[PDB]
Amino acid sequence: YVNVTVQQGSSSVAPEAIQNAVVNYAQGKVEGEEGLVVGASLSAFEVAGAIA
Amino acid sequence: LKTANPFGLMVWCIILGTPSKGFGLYPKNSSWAFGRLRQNFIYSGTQVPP
Repeated sequence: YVNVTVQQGSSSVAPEAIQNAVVNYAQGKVEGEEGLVVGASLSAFEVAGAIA
Repeated sequence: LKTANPFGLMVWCIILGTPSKGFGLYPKNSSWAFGRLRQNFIYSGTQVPP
């Protein structure tokens, strides 16, 4: 379970887009990130890095 | 003057810098819960007249 607080800035983004990006980071489409493998802790810092 | 593509409209928005998620984009099938029939799982008169 994750709680995220965010300000729009100057270009609005649909929440579902961010949610999809995060949940696919869970499987990790991007290179260099294995994902949530067995025995892998998760931190809000890594989620924020994936978003960034 | 004739742009109908939502992709082109979003590109225009990126050009001008305006935020985009305040606008309805498209009536196409890409919107959630759309289909050619889409008569199932809805109140089709057997449950409620809509």
